[PDB]
Amino acid sequence: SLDFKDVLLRPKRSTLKSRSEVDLTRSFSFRNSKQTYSGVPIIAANMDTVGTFEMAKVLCKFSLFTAVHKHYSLVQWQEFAGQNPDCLEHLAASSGTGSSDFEQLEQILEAIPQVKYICLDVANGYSEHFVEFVKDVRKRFPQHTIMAGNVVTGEMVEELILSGADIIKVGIGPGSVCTTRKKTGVGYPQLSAVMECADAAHGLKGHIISDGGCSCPGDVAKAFGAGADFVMLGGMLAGHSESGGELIERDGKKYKLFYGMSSEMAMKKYASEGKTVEVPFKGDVEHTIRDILGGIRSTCTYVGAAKLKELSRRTTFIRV
Amino acid sequence: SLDFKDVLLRPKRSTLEVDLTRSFSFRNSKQTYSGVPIIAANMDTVGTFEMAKVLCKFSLFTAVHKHYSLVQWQEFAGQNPDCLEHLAASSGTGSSDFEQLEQILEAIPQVKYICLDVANGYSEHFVEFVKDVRKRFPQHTIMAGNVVTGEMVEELILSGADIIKVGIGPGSVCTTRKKTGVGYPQLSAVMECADAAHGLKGHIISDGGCSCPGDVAKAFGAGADFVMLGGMLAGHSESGGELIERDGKKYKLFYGMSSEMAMKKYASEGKTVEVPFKGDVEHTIRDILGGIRSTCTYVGAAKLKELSRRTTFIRVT
Amino acid sequence: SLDFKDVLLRPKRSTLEVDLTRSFSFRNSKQTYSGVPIIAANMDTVGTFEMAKVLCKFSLFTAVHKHYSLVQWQEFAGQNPDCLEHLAASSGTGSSDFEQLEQILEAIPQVKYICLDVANGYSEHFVEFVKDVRKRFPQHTIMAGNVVTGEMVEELILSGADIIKVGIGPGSVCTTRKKTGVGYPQLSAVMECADAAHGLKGHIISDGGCSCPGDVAKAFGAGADFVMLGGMLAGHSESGGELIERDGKKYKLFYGMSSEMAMKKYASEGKTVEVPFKGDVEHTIRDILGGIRSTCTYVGAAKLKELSRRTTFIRV
Amino acid sequence: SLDFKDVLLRPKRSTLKEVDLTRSFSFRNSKQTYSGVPIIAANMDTVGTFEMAKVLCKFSLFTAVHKHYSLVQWQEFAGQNPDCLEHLAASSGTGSSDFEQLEQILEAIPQVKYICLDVANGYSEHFVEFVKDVRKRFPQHTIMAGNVVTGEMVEELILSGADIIKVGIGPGSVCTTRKKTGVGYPQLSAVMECADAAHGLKGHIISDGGCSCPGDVAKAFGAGADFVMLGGMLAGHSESGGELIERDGKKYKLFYGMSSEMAMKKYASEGKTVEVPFKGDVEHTIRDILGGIRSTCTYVGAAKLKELSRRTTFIRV
Ligand SMILES: O=c1[nH]cnc2c1ncn2[C@@H]1O[C@H](COP(=O)(O)O)[C@@H](O)[C@H]1O
Ligand SMILES: O=c1[nH]cnc2c1ncn2[C@@H]1O[C@H](COP(=O)(O)O)[C@@H](O)[C@H]1O
Ligand SMILES: O=c1[nH]cnc2c1ncn2[C@@H]1O[C@H](COP(=O)(O)O)[C@@H](O)[C@H]1O
Ligand SMILES: O=c1[nH]cnc2c1ncn2[C@@H]1O[C@H](COP(=O)(O)O)[C@@H](O)[C@H]1O
Repeated sequence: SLDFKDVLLRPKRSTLKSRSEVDLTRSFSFRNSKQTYSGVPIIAANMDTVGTFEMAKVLCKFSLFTAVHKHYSLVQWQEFAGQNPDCLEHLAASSGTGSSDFEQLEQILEAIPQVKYICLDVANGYSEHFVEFVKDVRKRFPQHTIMAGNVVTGEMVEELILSGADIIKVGIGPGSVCTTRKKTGVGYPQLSAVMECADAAHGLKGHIISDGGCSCPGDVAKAFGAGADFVMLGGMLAGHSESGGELIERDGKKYKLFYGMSSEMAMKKYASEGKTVEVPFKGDVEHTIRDILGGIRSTCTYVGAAKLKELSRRTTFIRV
Repeated sequence: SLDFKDVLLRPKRSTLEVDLTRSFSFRNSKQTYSGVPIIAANMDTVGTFEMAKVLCKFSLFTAVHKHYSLVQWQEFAGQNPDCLEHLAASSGTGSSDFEQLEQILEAIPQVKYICLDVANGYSEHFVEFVKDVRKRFPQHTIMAGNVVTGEMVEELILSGADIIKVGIGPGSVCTTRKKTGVGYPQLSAVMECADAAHGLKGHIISDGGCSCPGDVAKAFGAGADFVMLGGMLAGHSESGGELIERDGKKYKLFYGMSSEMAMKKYASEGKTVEVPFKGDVEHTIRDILGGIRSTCTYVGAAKLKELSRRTTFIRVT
Repeated sequence: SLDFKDVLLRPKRSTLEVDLTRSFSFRNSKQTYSGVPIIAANMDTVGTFEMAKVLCKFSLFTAVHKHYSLVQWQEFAGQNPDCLEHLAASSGTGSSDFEQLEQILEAIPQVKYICLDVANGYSEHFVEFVKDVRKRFPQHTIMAGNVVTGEMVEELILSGADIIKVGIGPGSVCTTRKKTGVGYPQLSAVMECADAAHGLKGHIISDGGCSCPGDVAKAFGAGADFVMLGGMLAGHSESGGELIERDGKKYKLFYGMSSEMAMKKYASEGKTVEVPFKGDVEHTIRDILGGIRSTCTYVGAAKLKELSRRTTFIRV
Repeated sequence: SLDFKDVLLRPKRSTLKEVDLTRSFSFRNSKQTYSGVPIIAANMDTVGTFEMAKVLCKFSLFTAVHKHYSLVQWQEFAGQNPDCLEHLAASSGTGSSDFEQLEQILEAIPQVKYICLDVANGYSEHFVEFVKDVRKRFPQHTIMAGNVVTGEMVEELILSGADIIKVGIGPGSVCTTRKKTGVGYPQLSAVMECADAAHGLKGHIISDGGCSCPGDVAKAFGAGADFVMLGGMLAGHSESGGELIERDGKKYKLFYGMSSEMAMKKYASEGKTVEVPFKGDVEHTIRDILGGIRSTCTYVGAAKLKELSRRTTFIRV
């Protein structure tokens, strides 16, 4: 039963030249969509304060991915797509299982053919209703790569991949502004979740996202080390200029709101399993991305992985 | 050796409103119960008639504290005939306590539950008290505690108790563990005592140590039939404890029944805290029930009766 | 590797006021004891004459600190003849300490207990000192320490000590552990050493690390014959240490006997704290005994002698 | 997986009757001989100073001098302080510029007979080959090389020419390696493993980082470290570098990681900056560390530091 804080990665003998030699790009072929991916497999979360068009514009420059939140209008999308044609390939449109959610998703995907990824997102990915929903989206968009979640165990990973999802989002309760564990007692240690879900998905030639619980670049590296194909970040990317969330200047300091998508704040804006925080303002996100990628490059260097693809193979966890 | 904090519930494949009601048939009293098996503690700041009136609307249970007068009881009962079915009158082992109790149960036949409550449920003296109350009130359902191990749960049920209160030292204003070194991790206590009670077709209350709706779910998931709450229900309009406005903030006193504050009022194993004021308890009750419904949904339980069967605990650091 | 915080006592079925008195017969001095076997530590802020006067009224014991003149002792004895039966005169090693001790014992024959106390009870030098004291005072009961393991308990008892003082590094104002890395978890120390002592019909004092009555209970439950308290008795009226009123609050100094503060007063392995003022020690003694009585009640012990017998520890 | 906090040393019977903290070593590859008290001031720019070297020499301690002195500053120091040169190392990373600077120092100051080759990652084949090259170039100088945390790499570095292997990745007080990269190793375990590896080849190790009190230094020696290197414990003194800052009525000194942004700016981060309350003259700190370790030796029955690891039994806490 391992969380990120329970482990370190062992350094290992390497034959690398320097650490500039390290390639964080991955190449993936998705099981069901048959589509191909090339990029740095870190994803801005589809939270309304994180998965913003402003976030996507910066992250595109580092070949990072954005799961866009589900509170932009079609006109907002078409304006963005018009102005930022070269930002559309590492971008996903998001939906819950609502008929209204699905409608809106369908209009974006019709209006903006360059968007080739769908993020289907529920708190409880273990319901039959979500499984059937994944199957239907798969029937409606056979060439769109589907991310689906969330779950924390292998049986549910297999079933979602066999139902038509390409990439399974892994994490229940680990998120920085999540209160699922306190309100319900349900969840799963994230690193253990990733290890189990990674094996289960890879057995079927599918993929996973480690979604939530990362608070430093070291955690991101551990999740990749444990076999995650992608890592999704909320709190690390909140509080930047490009982030959503109200700017609040009080008592001589600057803060940004950050809140869970099932917080009372979110539910009012548009039973609670999320909370609100005020994050000290962080400035521009590009400095944060550079820190994250630098940290992972060094991890690779320490374990002798010349490419991120080699990281999980070269990873031996030490229990602390 | 587990506390609530040592575990998470594993989510499970479901095919599914969750029904949080339970139906019980009590081994010794032979009476039946239907309701939401969450109980307001018989603390003087929690088990109040004002608490009872709201909890009734949600079909929750109130163990009333032992510091109301007969006139006060008679008053409440005459104006609130429909709260009476999910109410227990409480007593310690005292002569005076038993007398107060008897007067209440005589004058208010609608009260069909008795909460017999001492800090140390392991004393022969307490065992003999339970027997005496079972003789006196053959048709009343008896809750009796507290204990933390199976052999004592067995002994108490065979002595006539229907429902055993489980917990020594986990409570939010309890100081037993610091004062005496005595106690038992609550989750382990519940698991063990639940197996013991259920072997005799009896029942248990997880009494103490819940500070969030997830804890309540873990107690139920571990096999508790009922969960008893003090701290989570303290601090509301309906709660007792003086309202204190200081430094532009509002607080409510909450204190252990063996605290120096309680003893003065009416050797210490309880403390006093000031709780920031919480407003109406109704909103807390919804938050709790909403939490537990979601637990049920996550593990594929259509009703609370299924939760323990569908619970697989995951050990967390 | 257990500390007090690592365990709880399991309650047990009972058929029961609890007697906190114990009777002991000492292996080497051949003397007998009846009393409540909680001891005030021989720290200059705790093992005071004022502390002894209160503790006597509850039949508790006082290991007097080693920084009173003989004239001070003579005056206390003259004025307080009934407070002398549960008192020890304390000493470190070396000529001057031995000489002081002798003078006190000679002047005040009612003092029948000797507390021999060094940081490291594992040295040959200490063993030989225990031997000398025993030979000089063959009817005095000897407390000697400190140690944490069974081989050393045995050697000290065979060298002539009656009661072995157990604990290295657990004290609230001790810094041995940070300074030297040396020590031993106190509860495991107690269990091990008690078995060693009791095999020779000797006795132990659990010395250090109790910060609440539950801790005292655990120490006895693990088989400690006596429990010695410093920090729990510091900060009272009867305690030494300067009363300091500052920022509208009252504090008392409390400090390790190897703190720079102590060394200066008369290589540090102790520290200084300021303890909020606690008032009269009487109320604290009652809270302590009240808590231990309730432990006995929870486990079915009618007498303190029955507590280790009826103790089952739960790892928490 | 052990850290210094996870253990205590068991006391033991002794017949001692002051403890000698001097050691003598004969180095595997350089064939040179050492005698002194084997505690080393780290080669951080705030710790490995000429002013530090001057005080530490009085106690027979060792200084790994930082990389940011000029050639004239070295030559001035050596001219004015001929008696300090026996117990210092000149330092270098693997960059062309570092190594050149070092060559110039060794050419100017023939009394400097120790070299400290110091990278964050001693596991690279690039570092291994650089060690071989420095050994070829300076066959009579004693070479300290690191950092690593496992035996295979200790052996390889020793076989490649290094005399003394610097052990520790991530434990340092102002290191952020573990947060930025997830990479590391518990320091006590690293020391035990690496000491065994080194000693089997007749080499030696330095436990580098993670000591915050004398007890930690004693534990590292007790685990088999030949030397212990200190950054944090020596920061914040008069003799230390770092700016003296008087603010809010108090005195502080900067202390920062050599891969911190502060250090990089000054001359992708894996170190941080702190302000350490000013400690005064380092001599009193040195007396406290030595007194602590002498006292550990006394408790375990070691007349001499050379006997400590042999008399050490760790108890897990
Ligand atoms: O209200 C919520 N409740 C529980 N989890 C949430 C909520 N909102 C967002 N999350 C999850 O937390 C993730 C971000 O985790 P973080 O990086 O630790 O902040 C998102 O990708 C979601 O999966
Ligand atoms: O004074 C006391 N000392 C120890 N436990 C107490 C005291 N008063 C009430 N309790 C217990 O604590 C429970 C409430 O626990 P809570 O929900 O954690 O606050 C009550 O139902 C009692 O079993
Ligand atoms: O300076 C010292 N260093 C280490 N231990 C000390 C020192 N002074 C007193 N002690 C011990 O601490 C014990 C009291 O511990 P306490 O009850 O935890 O405060 C005394 O009985 C001594 O054994
Ligand atoms: O920027 C840094 N990042 C990581 N480790 C560092 C850095 N700077 C110095 N160190 C290490 O930390 C050691 C000192 O550790 P300390 O004694 O715990 O302060 C040095 O000898 C280096 O090995």
